[PDB]
Amino acid sequence: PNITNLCPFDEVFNATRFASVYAWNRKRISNCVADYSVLYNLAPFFTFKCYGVSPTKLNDLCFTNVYADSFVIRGDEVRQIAPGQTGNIADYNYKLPDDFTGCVIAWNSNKLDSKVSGNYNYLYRLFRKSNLKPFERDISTEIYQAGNKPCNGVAGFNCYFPLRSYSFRPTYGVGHQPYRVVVLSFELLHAPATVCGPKKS
Amino acid sequence: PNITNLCPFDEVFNATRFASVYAWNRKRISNCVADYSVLYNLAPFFTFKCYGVSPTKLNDLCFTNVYADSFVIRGDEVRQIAPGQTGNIADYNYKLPDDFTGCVIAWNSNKLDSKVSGNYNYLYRLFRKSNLKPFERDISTEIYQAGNKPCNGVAGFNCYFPLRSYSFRPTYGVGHQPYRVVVLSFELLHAPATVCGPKKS
Amino acid sequence: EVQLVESGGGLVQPGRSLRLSCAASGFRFDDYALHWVRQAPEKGLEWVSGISWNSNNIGYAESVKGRFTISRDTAKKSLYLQMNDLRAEDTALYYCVKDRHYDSSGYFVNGFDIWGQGTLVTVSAASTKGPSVFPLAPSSKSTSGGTAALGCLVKDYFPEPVTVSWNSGALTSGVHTFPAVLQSSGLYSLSSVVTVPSSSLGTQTYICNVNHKPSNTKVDKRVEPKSC
Amino acid sequence: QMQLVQSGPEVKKPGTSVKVSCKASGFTFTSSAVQWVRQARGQRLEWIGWIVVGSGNTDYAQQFQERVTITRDMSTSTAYMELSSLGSEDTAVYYCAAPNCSGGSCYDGFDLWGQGTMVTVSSASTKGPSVFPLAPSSKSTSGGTAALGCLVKDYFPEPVTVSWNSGALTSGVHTFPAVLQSSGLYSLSSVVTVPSSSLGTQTYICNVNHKPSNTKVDKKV
Amino acid sequence: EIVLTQSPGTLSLSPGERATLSCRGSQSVRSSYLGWYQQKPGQAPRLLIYGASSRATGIPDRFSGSGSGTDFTLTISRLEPEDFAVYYCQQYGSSPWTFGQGTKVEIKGTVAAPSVFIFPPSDEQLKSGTASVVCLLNNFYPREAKVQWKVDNALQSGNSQESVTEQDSKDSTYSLSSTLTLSKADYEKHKVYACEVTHQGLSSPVTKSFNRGEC
Amino acid sequence: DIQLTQSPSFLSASVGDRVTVTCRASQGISSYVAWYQQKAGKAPTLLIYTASTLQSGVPSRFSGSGSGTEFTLTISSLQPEDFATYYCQQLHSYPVTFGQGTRLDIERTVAAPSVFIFPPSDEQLKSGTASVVCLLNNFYPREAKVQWKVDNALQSGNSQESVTEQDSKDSTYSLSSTLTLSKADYEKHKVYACEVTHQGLSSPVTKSFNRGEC
Ligand SMILES: *[C@@H]1O[C@H](CO)[C@@H](O[C@@H]2O[C@H](CO)[C@@H](O[C@@H]3O[C@H](CO)[C@@H](O)[C@H](O)[C@@H]3O)[C@H](O)[C@H]2NC(C)=O)[C@H](O)[C@H]1NC(C)=O
Ligand SMILES: *[C@@H]1O[C@H](CO)[C@@H](O[C@@H]2O[C@H](CO)[C@@H](O)[C@H](O)[C@H]2NC(C)=O)[C@H](O)[C@H]1NC(C)=O
Repeated sequence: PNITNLCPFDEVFNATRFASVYAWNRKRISNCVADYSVLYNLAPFFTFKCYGVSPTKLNDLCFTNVYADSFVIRGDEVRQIAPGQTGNIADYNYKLPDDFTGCVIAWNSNKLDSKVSGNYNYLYRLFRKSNLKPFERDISTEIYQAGNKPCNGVAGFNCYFPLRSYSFRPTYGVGHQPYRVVVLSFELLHAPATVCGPKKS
Repeated sequence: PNITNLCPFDEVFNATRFASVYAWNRKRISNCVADYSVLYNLAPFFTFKCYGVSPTKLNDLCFTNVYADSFVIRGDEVRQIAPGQTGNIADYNYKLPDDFTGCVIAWNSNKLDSKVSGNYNYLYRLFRKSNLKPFERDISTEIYQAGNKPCNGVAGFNCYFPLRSYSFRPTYGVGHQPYRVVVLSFELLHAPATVCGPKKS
Repeated sequence: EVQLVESGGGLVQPGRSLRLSCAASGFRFDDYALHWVRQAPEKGLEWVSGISWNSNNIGYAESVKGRFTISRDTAKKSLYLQMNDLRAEDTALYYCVKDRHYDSSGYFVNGFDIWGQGTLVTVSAASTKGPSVFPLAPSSKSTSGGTAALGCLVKDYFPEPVTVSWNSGALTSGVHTFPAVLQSSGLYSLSSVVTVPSSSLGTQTYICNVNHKPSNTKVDKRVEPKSC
Repeated sequence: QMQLVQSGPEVKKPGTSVKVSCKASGFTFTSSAVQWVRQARGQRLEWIGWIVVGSGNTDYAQQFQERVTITRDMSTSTAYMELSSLGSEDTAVYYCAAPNCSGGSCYDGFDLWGQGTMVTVSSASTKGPSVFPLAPSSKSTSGGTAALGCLVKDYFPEPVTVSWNSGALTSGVHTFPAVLQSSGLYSLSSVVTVPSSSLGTQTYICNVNHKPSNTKVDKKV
Repeated sequence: EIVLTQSPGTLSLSPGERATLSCRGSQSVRSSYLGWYQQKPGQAPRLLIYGASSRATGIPDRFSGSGSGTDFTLTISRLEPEDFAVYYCQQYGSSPWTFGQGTKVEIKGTVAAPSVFIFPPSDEQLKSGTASVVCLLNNFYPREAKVQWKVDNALQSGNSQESVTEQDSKDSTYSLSSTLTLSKADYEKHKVYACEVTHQGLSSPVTKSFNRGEC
Repeated sequence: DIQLTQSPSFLSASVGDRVTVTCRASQGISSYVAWYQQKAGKAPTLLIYTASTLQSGVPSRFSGSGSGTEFTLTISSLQPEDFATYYCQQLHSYPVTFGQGTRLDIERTVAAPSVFIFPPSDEQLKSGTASVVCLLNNFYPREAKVQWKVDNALQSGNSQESVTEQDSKDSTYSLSSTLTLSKADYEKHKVYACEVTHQGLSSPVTKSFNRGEC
């Protein structure tokens, strides 16, 4: 147990840019040892609401694989991201499943994702015909036919663009300030669980 | 054995409210005559698997003393009340001795233990030092520090509140339905023979 | 290591377009923003153009707006600045600098991190012209405290290679090489002088060497004290 | 039920600004649109703009620009319009129209319409109305019919009610719409025709009521 | 700018008849992006036709819509007393949204001779410093009338205010009040005041005249 | 756009001194400012961003502060490597513009300049132009003004001034001023002179060469 092959947890967190909430990024981590301590190396106020597992007893037990997803959302949306809660972003973008066993880390990023004129690099979906199944990716940019009459691919009355951008400015309050969220979802399969945590002495 | 005053086997089972699982109550019943028919006659009884004693021979035999307990358990975690089985509730809230000689019963309480918004009168423990001694009463509410940081009560991260509250909703599934659970632990000393059941002369 | 290489500079006659290329090494090309900044000689600095991660936020300075075009290609990691309608203001040294926050000004953290060595661009309608050497004859007015100052005056040369040495490099003490000064006629000029003892006038030889590679002209001039 | 309610009548000074509210109830407001149309008295309808509730995107007509703003609120489920640089030409009735939506489907036409808000912009102040008796006479008699009446003049707040003998006589009663005079005060007339045999027999009284000035005048004619 | 125009200025008819109302557009619009609205005075307008081809909830089949391109038509199979109102057609697809002028449908029977009355100003108004002379016309079927004011056999214009009453629900009659207002001295220095009507219902124009010397 | 101004343009300094530079804007730019240091003929490098946050690998002598429309940079201790040009950049709006720049200087004692004048050469005269050059050398205060007068009449608008960089030996300065005139215009005058006004000498030197005298 030389403790040498650490997991690449820096790329997920220490990233210059984060993917939009409507099109999030998925990365798999395997064949390494976790270093959850680094989790509290930074950020002033960073919640760790681990549902389904003991928040402080995760190092000891070994897991088959871990999945990492990340995005950027508003203030109340970090509350809306809790499993089982119903919300427009919740039922239109991510839709965490009810039987979820993983942690959710949400931290303020006003210093790193706010523009004086107003940022336009972040988009989020407004409305969809049907709700999303858990762990589903939607990147469709087609027009929306709210009514029965076809839109024929042109905007106007009863035909709206599905994606609306945010506007992050420093003058806004805490509720409208940007927040970065990363979710870790653990899994257990027939594999020999090569994601064993650190061992001491 | 003379003296035929009936034991108060209606207060514990028929009560307006039950305390939290962490703070369970113990009633010592003595100097009376048992009436086991009422227990399984009125209330619809599920999971009456008595441990070490046949339920059909409860009446004739004379016992030493009887203790009554009652609480509310999460529907999925109803199996936690069994000797030789571990779990968060068993390790932190209430555990049963391996050399257990008694009976257990549980029944659904959707009518009385379900609110439109959610029940907040039920409280449980998420973590503690280690496994507790059999038949232990814990009233500890102080915050625990997982790390070496003495947060002395308040912390965004590295400290967690030991007490956690449930939330019961009528639209829940069968597994989410809280169950009122009553466990009887008996003594076979047979020295005083004070809790004899109904016998002639 | 992070490095930026710029190419395409040189000399351009007015009315002729040009394209400047910038290549990068040592970092993710399509995750970082880049800027082009020009500098005139002894004129501080001046921003020219900037670009973003996905070609969404681009803007030009009003002074050069409508005449320059910025483009970026992540396939080969290249940044192109296409020039149009060049005028007398375009002669400068250009730096291809890299920004550290995927976007232009507005964020809390922003700063030009890595500056390239830059490339030189000259704009004029002219052509090679061999320099002319004139003698600066020492005299009584040039003698002060036993030291006499003498030199040469190089003039009328369009390109800017200049090497001036005294006695074919044997004499290098007391010589000052003033920087070139652009006249109103468009031809640059410079003067260089050397301080020598007054008693050494007429007994020690002075050799004034000039060199101009594009015009392949090398003129040596003899300068002697004036005769009265 | 699907209902739309606007604000009450507004009186403003020229050069000021007016805010008009419009709230909806009984349907999915967050998946609809609001269209604002103002109409003068007996004139052509015109369009001012429209806002989408889903994204807040707004559109305005070229004629009405630099003085019209539109906002919305989901929590109160209410839209609001703001008009600046008020003048005499802004006195009109405003309507908010929306296409109703039972569930996830919305009608292709604007179904729900508000009750309308009357906005009047003038520099005149509230003042009691004046009554002038058009009494019956021989000059008003022709073939056994005599026409008499009452004139209500010189009042700034438009709402004025005229009744004959506290509602005793209604046949042959015609009240005429008010007209704006150069003085900035309104004036209207009410006329009733009676048989020539009934003149001089029973007293004729006209009651004029002016709610903003709280004026009630019973004039004998 | 898509301008709309309604050819029929009026649609005076009788109950139980069939009415055709056509509104024309300057340029072509979307096929199914036109609407038809009905409005009565003093009330909020109500939609009649949506989608340029369909009918909204609660509207009987008597109202039908058709047309395309730059011209649309609407047909009323049977006329009813509650159908007399103002109709509007508006666009839905182009960036600007506009309305037509609006066609008023009315009821016309037979032309009748109106009753004409004239009132010189009351003593109370004379004491108030002004004088208003009122010429009133009643019971005339056609809406349009012409009244001329003559003071001392001289035409007067620019000082007359006209007020008209809507259709009467019992005999379909109209009213008309023309008031001429003047100052005390100006009214007093002249003698003869008259209102003359050349209403088409009347065979010949009739004038009502009086003199200030007998008032 | 946004205008930025630095008050002290040139600051003579020595080792171990304390130096402070102030860069101020017109409109409040919050704290989106940065400072750059450009060496002699080298690409500038970033030192501080947001006026308080050191970036990386920068010596602790550099420091900065700022609020509202004021921004001040400070160096606790000076080393020979720190002598360079300093620029301040604003980042509030998009049309970013730098300052006029500030350059530190070494410290000497005042030095008396030496003046020389060269009459136009015959070969240069044959080309059709006449140039008279007045020379300034070995003066420590670079601030100086050279005046050209012909026939005791001040001449301006036809002379050019050139100055070299500070020497690494004596750390002084040398200035060369040239007055350009055509051949035909040369002979109508009789007196040609150059005037020097500098802190080195209490009175300005008046030296002239006679065209008609060898
Ligand atoms: C993202 O990158 C930054 C910059 O490299 C990281 O910030 C610093 O990360 C270290 C992790 O070791 C934090 O702990 C420090 O470790 C050194 C190791 O010798 C120790 O000497 C220090 O006393 C300290 O414990 C350090 O606090 C942190 N800096 C700040 C200002 O918080 C950051 O951790 C990276 N994020 C990741 C890897 O998720
Ligand atoms: C196993 O991993 C340890 C991690 O601590 C490595 O550290 C070595 O520790 C020994 C103990 O004295 C040193 O002698 C070695 O020099 C350390 N390694 C290096 C590269 O410096 C080491 O890789 C492994 N430990 C041993 C004892 O081999």
